[PDB]
Amino acid sequence: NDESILLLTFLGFTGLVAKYLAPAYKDFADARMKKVSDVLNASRNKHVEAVK
Amino acid sequence: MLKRFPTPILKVYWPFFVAGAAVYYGMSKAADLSSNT
Amino acid sequence: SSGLKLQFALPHETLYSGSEVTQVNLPAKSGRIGVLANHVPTVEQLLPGVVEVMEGSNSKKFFISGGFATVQPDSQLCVTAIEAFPLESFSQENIKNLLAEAKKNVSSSDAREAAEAAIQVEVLENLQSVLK
Amino acid sequence: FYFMNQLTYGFLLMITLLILFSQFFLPMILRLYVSRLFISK
Amino acid sequence: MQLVLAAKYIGAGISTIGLLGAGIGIAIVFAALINGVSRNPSIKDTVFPMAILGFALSEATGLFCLMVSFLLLFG
Amino acid sequence: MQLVLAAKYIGAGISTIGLLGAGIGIAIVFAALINGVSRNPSIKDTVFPMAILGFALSEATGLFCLMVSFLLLF
Amino acid sequence: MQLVLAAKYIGAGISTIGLLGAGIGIAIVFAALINGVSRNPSIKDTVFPMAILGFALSEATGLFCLMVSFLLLF
Amino acid sequence: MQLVLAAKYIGAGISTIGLLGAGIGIAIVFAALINGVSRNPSIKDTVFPMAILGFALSEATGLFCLMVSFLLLF
Amino acid sequence: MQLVLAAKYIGAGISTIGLLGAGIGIAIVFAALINGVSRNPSIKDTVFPMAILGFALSEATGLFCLMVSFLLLF
Amino acid sequence: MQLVLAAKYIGAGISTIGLLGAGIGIAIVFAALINGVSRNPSIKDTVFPMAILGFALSEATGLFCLMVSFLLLFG
Amino acid sequence: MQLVLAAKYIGAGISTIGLLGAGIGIAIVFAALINGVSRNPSIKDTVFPMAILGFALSEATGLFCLMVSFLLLF
Amino acid sequence: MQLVLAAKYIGAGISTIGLLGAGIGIAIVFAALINGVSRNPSIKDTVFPMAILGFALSEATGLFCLMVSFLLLF
Amino acid sequence: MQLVLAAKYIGAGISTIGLLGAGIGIAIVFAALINGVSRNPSIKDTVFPMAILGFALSEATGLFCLMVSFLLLF
Amino acid sequence: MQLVLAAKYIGAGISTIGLLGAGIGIAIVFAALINGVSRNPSIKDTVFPMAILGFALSEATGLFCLMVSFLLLF
Amino acid sequence: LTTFSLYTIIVLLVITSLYTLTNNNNKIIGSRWLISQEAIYDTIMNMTKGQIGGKNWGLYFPMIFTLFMFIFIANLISMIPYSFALSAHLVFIISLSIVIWLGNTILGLYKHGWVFFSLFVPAGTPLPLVPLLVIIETLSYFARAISLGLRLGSNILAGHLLMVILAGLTFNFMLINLFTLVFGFVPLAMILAIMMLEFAIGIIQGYVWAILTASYLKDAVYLH
Amino acid sequence: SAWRKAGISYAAYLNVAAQAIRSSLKTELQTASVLNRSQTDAFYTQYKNGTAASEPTPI
Repeated sequence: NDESILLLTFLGFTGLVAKYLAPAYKDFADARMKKVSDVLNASRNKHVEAVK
Repeated sequence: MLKRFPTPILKVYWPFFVAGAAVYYGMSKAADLSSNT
Repeated sequence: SSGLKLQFALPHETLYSGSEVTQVNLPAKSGRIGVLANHVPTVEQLLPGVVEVMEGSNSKKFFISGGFATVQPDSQLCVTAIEAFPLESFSQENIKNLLAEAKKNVSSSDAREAAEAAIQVEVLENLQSVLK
Repeated sequence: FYFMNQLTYGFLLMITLLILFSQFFLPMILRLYVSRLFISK
Repeated sequence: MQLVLAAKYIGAGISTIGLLGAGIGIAIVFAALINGVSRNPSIKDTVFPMAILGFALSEATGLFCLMVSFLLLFG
Repeated sequence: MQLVLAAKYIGAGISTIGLLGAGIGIAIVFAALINGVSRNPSIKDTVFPMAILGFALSEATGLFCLMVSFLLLF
Repeated sequence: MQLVLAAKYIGAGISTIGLLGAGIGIAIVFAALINGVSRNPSIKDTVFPMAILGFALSEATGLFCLMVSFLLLF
Repeated sequence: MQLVLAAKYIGAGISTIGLLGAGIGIAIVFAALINGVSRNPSIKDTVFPMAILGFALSEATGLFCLMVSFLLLF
Repeated sequence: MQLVLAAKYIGAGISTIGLLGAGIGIAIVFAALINGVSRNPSIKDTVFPMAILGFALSEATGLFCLMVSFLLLF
Repeated sequence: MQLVLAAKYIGAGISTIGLLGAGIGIAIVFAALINGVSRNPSIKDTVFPMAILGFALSEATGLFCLMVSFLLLFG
Repeated sequence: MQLVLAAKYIGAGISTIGLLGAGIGIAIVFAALINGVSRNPSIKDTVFPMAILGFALSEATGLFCLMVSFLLLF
Repeated sequence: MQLVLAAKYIGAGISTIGLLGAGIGIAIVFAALINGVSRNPSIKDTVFPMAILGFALSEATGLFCLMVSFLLLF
Repeated sequence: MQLVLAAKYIGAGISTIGLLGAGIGIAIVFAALINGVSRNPSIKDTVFPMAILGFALSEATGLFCLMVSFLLLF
Repeated sequence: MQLVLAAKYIGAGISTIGLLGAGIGIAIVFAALINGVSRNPSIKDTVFPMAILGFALSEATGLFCLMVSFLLLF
Repeated sequence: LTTFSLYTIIVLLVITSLYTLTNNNNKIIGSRWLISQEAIYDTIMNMTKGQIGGKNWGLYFPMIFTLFMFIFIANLISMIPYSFALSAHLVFIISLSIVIWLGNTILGLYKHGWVFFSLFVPAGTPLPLVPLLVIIETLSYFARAISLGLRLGSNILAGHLLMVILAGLTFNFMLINLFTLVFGFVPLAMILAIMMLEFAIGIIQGYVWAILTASYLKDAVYLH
Repeated sequence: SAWRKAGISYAAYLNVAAQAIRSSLKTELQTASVLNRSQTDAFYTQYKNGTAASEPTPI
């Protein structure tokens, strides 16, 4: 058809995206998730050590 | 949750808004002229 | 300034220091530079090659052992060399050939030494070329 | 032609979107930034 | 009579591209001359003569095609 | 008559394409000039006359192309 | 008259190609400008005006080509 | 009239050839900018603005070509 | 509806000729990017963005050529 | 309709030129990668995907030109 | 159908210009290969396969035009 | 077969242009060969077969273009 | 065969565009020769025969173009 | 006899493109020559005859194009 | 409500859902979508600092941000098989470019007045070359006025047209042919490739638009 | 040649380049100075708290 083959290829494009770009973005986001949590806890630890 | 904070929308962004108004006015004027229909 | 001054120094005995000199060949990694006089300041790594020094007397060949061909806007050619080739009394075929062929077997001994043996044989072949 | 349906409407759209963005969403990022700065300092 | 003159004009127009290479070459010779002078201030007295010679040589090379176009036009 | 004028215009068009070489050439001239004057600042006074002369000659070639195109047209 | 205007359009289309080399020329002058400036920051003040003039009139050559195309059209 | 519109389309097609020069020009501009940042990373802040200026000039040449084609069409 | 369509296709070809410059342009941009990250590994995070910028700009020039072709196709 | 198909063939044939730019581009990318990896071997792991992407985009432009030729032929 | 076959042959003749890119492509690929192996003989074992692959891709790009021209020949 | 043979001749003439790219390929391959062998004489023995293979592969494209032109003539 | 002869002439004229490649290519070979001798003087004798062979191989493309042009003409 | 004479004129005009490559090759040969002379002042004796030979071989293509244009015209 | 109206209202709904509905209760953790929005904000703010910074970057950051998000949401809905390129006229991008150029010129004439004409003479170019320089720079600015629209709009329309023509010309992919092996599946591979190309091109050209409007704003505010 | 990656550094490259001539020297040029240069008696004895002082290997 004039447009259905695009629908067929959309599934493959989504599959390749989830295979390649999705894990990379997941790791990139989770790395700064852990970084922010750890730096926030470290700042709080420094503050409570100062008050102690 | 959601609150309104009054950032400057006209004190600093006036030239873009006035340019948009001028473009809209020119489009309205040329709709009956620059259409050839 | 008039002409060019060359500062040629060697660890055993320094050769030249602020002496008037014309075009001097300075074989670098790419090629030799025949600096006539003045010249833009440069910094080039010298490669084992013929350094031919013209003065008003004659054209004496000085096979250099390395150094830097560095120049200054005041036209100071300070060539910090190590060993020179006084006239042709340093020429000797047999010792150079035997040293080259004897360092060929140890050209693949141990990493750094293996790599440097090839360069030693290369400069020995340059000596062969300068032998005439 | 069929121009008085998307151009002026589009201008109203990006005006209201700019207003909503600048007055709502950027302040949340600014607030989280300043809160992290304050409880980090 | 009209077609032959028309094709003469077309041939002159397509020949005019001959000077493109001549100009680029004259200018690249001048560029290398400038680079050589900058990297060696004392070599100007040597580089200038053959630089001008190469300029004139490329100019004559371009003028060959220019004269061909001229004789296509007026001959 | 009209065909002669038509081929005249097409020849002028295919003669205007001669200026590409002049542009690229003056580019390379001024490029080498800039590189050289950046290398040593003391050489600019000496290299400016030769660079501008070579530029003027390249522009003269471009003007020759433009003049051929014009004498085609007019 | 059909052929005259037709070949006028053709010659105008062929003539405007002059901007190809104008862009290439401003780009080459600018590329050497960047190379020299990054290799020598102190030469900025004395290289900038010359480079500006250079690429400005290099683009003016393409402007001349555009004017030729315009006169072919109008 | 049909030949006139045909040559209009032909000239519009030929007008787009000069745009490849604009593309390669902006590209070599950014290439030299990459090389300059490689040599002098600290000069990036000073060097990027007139890099944008050079891109603007070359894209302007390409846009003169594009507008010539557009007016040849409509 | 015969000569006009014919010259329409011809002009579409003469406009698609221009993607060569865009291709060589994205090429030379990526090439200088490779050379820059080669000379200094540490400048990658700085030379990547303007390099993909130049690639995008050259690809947009190629798509300008493609658009000029497409109005001569649909 | 003979002229229409004739010009379709002509347009496709001249539109195929974009593979010139495609090849020149992929090979420029390959040449730069070769120079970079030879200058420093360690950077290969970080510069290989860069050249792969550049080659992919250049051959994509070439495929765009080829598809233009194909649509001029069969459409 | 005489003009159809005539312009088919013309298109096949012009479709071979894509081989120009393959030619200059193998040119630059092998030039950089020689320069790189001149830098250091050690990198040969890792740089030769990619040079071969690049030549293969360039010749494939040329073979695309060759196949299209063959379609415009048979 | 007037128009058909005419277009065959034109197509062969247009196909003859692949030799320029073939010559540039052979030429820059030999130029890099000369630069490499001058830079280090030892690397010459290894590079020479590489240059032989490179120019043979580059001339293969020119031979393909020559065959395409030949089949358009006979 | 009058138009056939005219097409023979125009095809020979088009095919004469192959000598650009041979000329600039052998010139690039000679330029690399000059660079090599300027760098390494001891390699001049060794680069003599290889560079002459490369010159002959590059000019082979021009010879093929001449043969094609002669076949188109005679 | 008129249309074949017209094709003779057109083909002779097209055959003069060879001056492009001839001049660019002569000039780049002289550019390498002058660069080697400036960088290596002690290379003139061994570079001058070979520069002359390279110039003559590059001009071979240009004089061949001139001769073929002359014989096509006459 | 026409197709454009429904497309724009859907775009507004989804874009506002991406922020106000992502926050379940607006915690300080800054979840993955929240951290993605934070990264985008930081990137746009450092465009602003790097390219228009020095006295008043912060004032002009918000339009950069809003234009970036609008173009991002426009480019995101470009590859869906049904996705229509905002009524497929693309004149909206041209209008945006024209209005932004007009606003920049108004800002220049307000903050500089007649001094804005001195921008045509940056460093040198004395009187013999002054008219040429001012003509060249005026024409360059006129080209800039159309650069932004005939760029994103052109690429989006070209991508959509390539999409349509590709889908049309492979209608016989496994309809009646006998040679529908992987050689006949290669067209699917090129369609997948142009999917990836359109996505990457849209994102990188949104970045292009942001950096170009930042540079234009810097040229307007700062004369050099 | 490859005196950086395959080799060590510029110092050893230049030293061995000079030593090639020094060893391949004529008897007339063979004096006390070149003999002293040829002789090498420095032993690489790294520090204890700095590099564990493994052994006094040749320089």
